[PDB]
Amino acid sequence: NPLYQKHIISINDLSRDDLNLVLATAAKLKANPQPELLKHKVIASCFFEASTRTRLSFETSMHRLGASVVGFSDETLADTISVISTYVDAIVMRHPQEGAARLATEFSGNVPVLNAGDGSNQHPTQTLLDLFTIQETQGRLDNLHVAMVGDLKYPRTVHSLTQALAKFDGNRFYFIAPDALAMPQYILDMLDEKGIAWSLHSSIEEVMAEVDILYMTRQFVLRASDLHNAKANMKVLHPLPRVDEIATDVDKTPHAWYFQQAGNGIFARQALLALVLNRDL
Amino acid sequence: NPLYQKHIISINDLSRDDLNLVLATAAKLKANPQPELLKHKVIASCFFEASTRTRLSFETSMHRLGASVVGFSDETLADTISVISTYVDAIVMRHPQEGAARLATEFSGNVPVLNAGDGSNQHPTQTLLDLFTIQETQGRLDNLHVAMVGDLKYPRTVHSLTQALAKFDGNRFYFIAPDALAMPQYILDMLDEKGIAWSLHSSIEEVMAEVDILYMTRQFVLRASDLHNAKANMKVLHPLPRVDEIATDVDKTPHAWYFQQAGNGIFARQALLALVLNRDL
Amino acid sequence: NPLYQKHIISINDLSRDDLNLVLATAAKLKANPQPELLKHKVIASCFFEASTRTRLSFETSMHRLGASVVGFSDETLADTISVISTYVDAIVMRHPQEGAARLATEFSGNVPVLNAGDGSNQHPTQTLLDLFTIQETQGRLDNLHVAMVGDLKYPRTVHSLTQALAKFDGNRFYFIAPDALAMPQYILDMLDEKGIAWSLHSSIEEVMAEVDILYMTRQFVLRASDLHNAKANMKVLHPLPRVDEIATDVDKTPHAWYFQQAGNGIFARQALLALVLNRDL
Repeated sequence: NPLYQKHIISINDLSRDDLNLVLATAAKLKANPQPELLKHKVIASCFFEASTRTRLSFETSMHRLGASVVGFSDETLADTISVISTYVDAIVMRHPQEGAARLATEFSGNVPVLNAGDGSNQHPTQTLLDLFTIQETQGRLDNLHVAMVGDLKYPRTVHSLTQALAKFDGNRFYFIAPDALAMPQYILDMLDEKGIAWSLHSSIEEVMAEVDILYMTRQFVLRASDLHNAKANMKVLHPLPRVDEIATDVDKTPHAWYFQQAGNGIFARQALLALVLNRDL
Repeated sequence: NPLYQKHIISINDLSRDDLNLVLATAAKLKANPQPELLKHKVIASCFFEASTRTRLSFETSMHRLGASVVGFSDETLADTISVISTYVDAIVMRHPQEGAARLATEFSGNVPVLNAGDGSNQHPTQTLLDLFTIQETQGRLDNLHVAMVGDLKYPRTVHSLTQALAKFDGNRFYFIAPDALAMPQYILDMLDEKGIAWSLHSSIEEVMAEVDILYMTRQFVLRASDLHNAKANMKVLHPLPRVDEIATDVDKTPHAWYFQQAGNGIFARQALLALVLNRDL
Repeated sequence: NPLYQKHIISINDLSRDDLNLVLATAAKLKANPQPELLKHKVIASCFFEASTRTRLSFETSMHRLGASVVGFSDETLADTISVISTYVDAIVMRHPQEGAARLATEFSGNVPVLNAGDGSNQHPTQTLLDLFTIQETQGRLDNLHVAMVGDLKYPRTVHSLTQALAKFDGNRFYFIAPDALAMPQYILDMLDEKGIAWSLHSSIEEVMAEVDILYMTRQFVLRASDLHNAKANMKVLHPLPRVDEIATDVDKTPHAWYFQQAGNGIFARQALLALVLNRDL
């Protein structure tokens, strides 16, 4: 385990075999729970910025491993972290300002900080549950067709997911975005200087028949109507919440997988906690 | 156990032997606690509408059975329930809108929802602790005199309690209410088409000497002064909170039982949880 | 154990050997944790007045002893305590009004109340962690030089700490305060009618070379610059939060001990809980 007592601010600061080990740990915890693994551990859920579904999933992941939780669903932040790091074995925090988790690392001492949302920048466990659901549904993170639909400019979870998928071989991307919203040039360059296929589009039915994963973000409104030529294995993903970015008539379909996607966050965060605060596996 | 993995929205959707089994389970848990019964269970306390005494009693009931709690004391509600039902083993929820728990049932999947307050309509565990305290104080839920004083029009817990008491034999009711407030006609008809005694009144001392239970609701202000001709077994009940509906000079008396009544909610909710998420007893 | 099932409103209602037993229990729990000591115990963290660092430390102390926590980080208070005392084994409460904990004692029955902040008056566990850190750093609570700098008029934790230190022998105090702020006359009289040394001052470097403990409160701004003639064992203490009462350039120094001080609150509150809800040690 390379992650024992590691801070986790950015998923991009991670190797591909690190991702594979995290996903394997998550699958092992999904198969047979280990509810006393993190017994006698006390973790802080410090949601400076409220996020009740992220917080509920994180705390349920902690409780599945028999840990205890203290925190707040809400002086400098430096002093707050300096004090809290003397109570707990780990700090899980969400903060409305960018770089706040990396700042917390400098005063947390021998206590690892896990980023649950750092401004609207890093949110690694969301990308981890995304990758875990992709691997869980397709059995592989290699040789896959990944359509990404919506606002691909601002939500950096999309960029983190693309960078994680590029660390595996054989994938082809499809970017559906108006124009003002579009995958920034640096990820296109990251795929070019790594030799990976990708193509912009205007609508979803343009390549509906070819996609393995359809990842949507928060005009381009999806409907079950538009899933006639879908591959049987195809899965629809959404980090949530949704309104009518995905109309409710898609929930009934076999491709609707955003609720199972959100449920897999339990195992992503469970595996991350287990890797950080435990050596043996 | 007929209640294993059952939703509990309304107490009226329950047989009399169901009530007897719940009360027996509550008495058994009151006698010798079983603190590992619901070990490895994770329950959501989703108080969309704040209710800290109901929530504290519910969560203490969960912790008495060794369970773990995640939630919020506070996108559609449908998506919220759809996501949360993938984290937890049961959902205990209070919501300010009527029918919200029944709505949550349609997306909770294999996860039972327990209504902790659904608008100002159903609140089954309050009626359950009421019945449990009546059975605990009088040793029987049959052949009893039940005075019900105050606003008997709007709080539907009164109607649920009357319907539950009518499922047992031999009771006589006394309804003390101004005029604009009065037990709605449908419960009077429920008692008529079941042959049960009941009588309206204007004051409490009119039949103070005859009552076994004096249940008060939220001009008709009670005082210890008015308890001279009380039966020795008589018990005063109030779902709480009170102000001077019950003056403080009654707290000292042996008939004051609303605090023990509220304390019995621990065992009512403990028994309900044990019945839902466990088969063997 | 004289404290079994005792209310703890004021630290001044305590003997010196009581303090020594509490500190010994805290050191024993710091040495080898006893995480199942208060198993099957349920405690209420009733923070009527929000105090997230006091609350987080209290709840972490509860969880270190394997207890479970219910409460609120926020009808009369009398009825609230009367109801809550039927759920839980102990009540830890902070309330914005003076004497609220002593009031809660009158309705808590066989449930001990532990004061986590009673108005801006009593806050015994803060004084307990102060004494524990002094004993931990100097190895003794006797024959020590204690400088107390800042507003020594209003924060009654300073008065409680001075009264606790006066219950031991051989200490000399130094009071640094503007003029409008100054240690009230009654503590000066408490030291006079007990024969203990103390001296007022105008600045810190006046007796910087002689002090064992430098306790600061919430013009008199400290800097690392002013620690050249410090004793090697000297420790800087602050109940927190701080702004520039202690400039950040002191954090690096070996005398900075306010974060370790706050961390010792875990063990102070752990020991208090263990003493109250347990007989054997």
